[PDB]
This record gives sequence, C-alpha cells and structure tokens, in this order.
Amino acid sequence: PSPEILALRWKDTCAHYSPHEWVAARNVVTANKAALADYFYECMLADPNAAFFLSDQLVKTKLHAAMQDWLESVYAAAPTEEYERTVAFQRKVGEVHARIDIPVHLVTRGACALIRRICELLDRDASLSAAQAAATCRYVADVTMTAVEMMCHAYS
Amino acid sequence: PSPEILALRWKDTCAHYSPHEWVAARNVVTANKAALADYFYECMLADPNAAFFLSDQLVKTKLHAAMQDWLESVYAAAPTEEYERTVAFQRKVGEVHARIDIPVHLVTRGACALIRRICELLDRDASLSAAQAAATCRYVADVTMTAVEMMCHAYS
Ligand code: HEM
Ligand code: HEM
Ligand SMILES: [C-]#N
Ligand SMILES: [C-]#N
Repeated sequence: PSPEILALRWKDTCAHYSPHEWVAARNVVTANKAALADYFYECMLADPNAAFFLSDQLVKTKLHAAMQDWLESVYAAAPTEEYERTVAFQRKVGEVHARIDIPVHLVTRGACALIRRICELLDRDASLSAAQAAATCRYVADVTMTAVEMMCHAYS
Repeated sequence: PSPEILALRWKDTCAHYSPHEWVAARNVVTANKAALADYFYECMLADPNAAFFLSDQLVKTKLHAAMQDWLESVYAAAPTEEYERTVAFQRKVGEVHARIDIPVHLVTRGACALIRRICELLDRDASLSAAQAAATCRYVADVTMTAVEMMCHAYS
C-alpha cells in the first residue's frame, strides 16, 4: 500500500472542502498548537492506562513539540499539496505506536481530544461566518480521522 | 475493564454537552438512520479492501438493519441514561470485528463517514440556531468516537 495511493485518499477527503476550510482550520491550529498539545497530554497523563506509556520527561523534551509538528503537518498538507509526504509521515508515526503496542483505542481517544478542542476554538473564531465555521469543523474531523486512518494501517 | 467503569467515560463525555445537543443529534439520526446506513455501505462496498469482508447478502439481510440499530443505541444512551447497557453492546460489537480481523483503520474510516454525514445533515437542519448546530456536531463527533473507542478495546 504505497504513499502515492494513500495520497489519493487524503487529496479526495480534502477535495470535499474548499481552500477556505483548509486555511481557516490551519490558522486556528497554528495559533493554538502549543495549547492543543497541552490539552492532549493533560487528557492522556490523567488516565493511568495511557500514563503507563508516557514519562513526564518524554512529553516535556520530545512528544509535546512532536505533537505541535504533527498538527502543523496535518493542516499544511492540502494547502501546500504535500499529500505523498504527509501520508508517508503518518504511516511512520503509526509504526512507532504499533511497535511499542500503544492500544489503538487510546490513539482514537487522542484524535477525538484534538478534533473536539480545534472545533471548540473554531466556534469562538469571530472572523468566520456560521456556515464557514460549520464547514471548517467537518473538514477538521475528516482530515484528522484520515491522518488517524493512515496511522492505524500499522495495527493490521 | 468492567461496563460500569466504561459507562463513566460515556456519561462524562455526554455531560460536556446539554440534553439539547443529545436530543438534536438523536432526532437527526433517527430521521435519517436508513440513509446513514446506505451512505456507510456505499462508502465501504466501493473500497475493494473493505468489500473483502462484506457480501451483498450480509449487508442486505443483517448489517444494514444492525447499523440503524447501532446508531439508535449510540444516540439513545445519554437521553435514556442506559450508559452501562450501551458500553456493554459496543464492547461486544468490537469483539465481533476483532475475531474476524476487520482492519481497525476501516472501523475508524466507517465512524468518520457517519460523523461527516450526520454533521452535514445537522448543518441543513433549519430548526437549530448556528450555536446549537455547532454544539450538536461537537457532541456527534465526541459520542461516535467514544462508541468507536469502546469497540476498539477488543483490538488490544
Ligand atoms: C492522535 C494521536 C497521536 C498522535 C497524533 C501522536 C503523535 C506522535 C508522534 C508524531 C510521534 C513521533 C515522535 C518522534 O519520533 O518525533 C509519537 C510517538 C510516540 N507516541 Fe504518540 N501520538 C498519538 C497517540 C499516542 C498515545 C495514545 C500514546 C500513549 C498512550 C502515545 C505515546 C507515544 C510514544 C510512547 C511515542 C514514542 C516516543 C519515543 O519513545 O520516541 N501516542 N506520537
Ligand atoms: C463504525 C464502524 C462500524 C460499526 C458501527 C459496525 C457495526 C456492526 C454491528 C452492530 C455488527 C453486529 C451485527 C450483528 O451481529 O447484529 C457488526 C458486525 C460485522 N461488521 Fe461491522 N461495523 C463497523 C465497521 C465495520 C467494517 C469497517 C467492516 C468491514 C470492512 C465491518 C464488517 C462487519 C462484519 C463482517 C460483521 C459480522 C457480520 C456477521 O457475520 O455476523 N464492520 N458491525
Ligand atoms: C504521542 N504523544
Ligand atoms: C458493520 N457493518
């Protein structure tokens, strides 16, 4: 299952939306990427079953920054047309988790935390119309879940 | 990992929203459950990797109806306070998929199809304010992903 094939799925998912959704989403994510990373590790480190796989040092020195870079990569893909590069990266991230047996149910819960908080931030974005915010939230759920799908290829 | 423990997670997720979000979501889902099932199997049977696991007869005679019942169960849980019953059901559904080795990445893509189409339907619901529709879409993503999390427990 090659990256140029997986890139079609990413391109097709994003093509359901306009560049306006891509930009609105990428703007809220870049403006809040540290706060989104904070919320992700706040949610995970609180569950003892998730904390099992995480050290405070690993989060502080590596993963907190990596999560910000992951978010930027996901939301840069469609605007910069870097589909093949992004899907290739998602596949490798998935392989990292599968190799150390991160329970897939915690990966999906993590994805949900990011989708929820990004869509909460979009709802409060005064620069978007009701219709534009709505379309952007649908894109955020779609593109995040596409990234999660690529990551979850490693688990089969 | 008992059902009364898993029920806390479902209750907590739904408690982030008001009964207004629960009802708006349950109303759009019940009104469109057959059309949502249609869209789910339209998306899956189109991918040859997913069609591998599905016969037209299995979809026509069992799963199409089961998907409608799954949707009704997910959106009935918070309004009827049947948390323990719903999480118990989700766990068993997950076990069905894990036993016949349904790739988890296809389960997540399926969940995304339902979230996308339900939120598309909510956007067009003239009876909801912009703010109410927004809150309801966030609930739909959260509660669907909670159901998916419960299903994915079987894969670890
Ligand atoms: C949406 C969900 C997730 C995303 C986007 C994500 C992101 C990432 C990324 C980008 C890396 C690679 C870091 C690097 O090598 O630069 C990574 C690795 C890792 N992730 Fe996640 N992750 C997710 C879910 C989880 C969950 C649920 C856990 C644990 C409960 C977890 C624990 C880890 C661990 C332990 C590593 C390896 C760190 C190291 O030892 O190199 N991740 N993750
Ligand atoms: C959100 C995702 C999904 C939901 C909500 C869901 C729902 C269900 C439910 C409720 C059942 C139990 C039916 C019964 O015993 O009454 C079931 C079984 C089954 N599902 Fe799914 N499913 C999902 C994803 C998938 C995917 C991605 C595939 C395949 C590519 C798949 C294929 C099957 C098969 C083959 C069975 C067993 C049917 C039988 O032989 O008894 N499902 N699913
Ligand atoms: C992965 N943090
Ligand atoms: C499962 N259809």
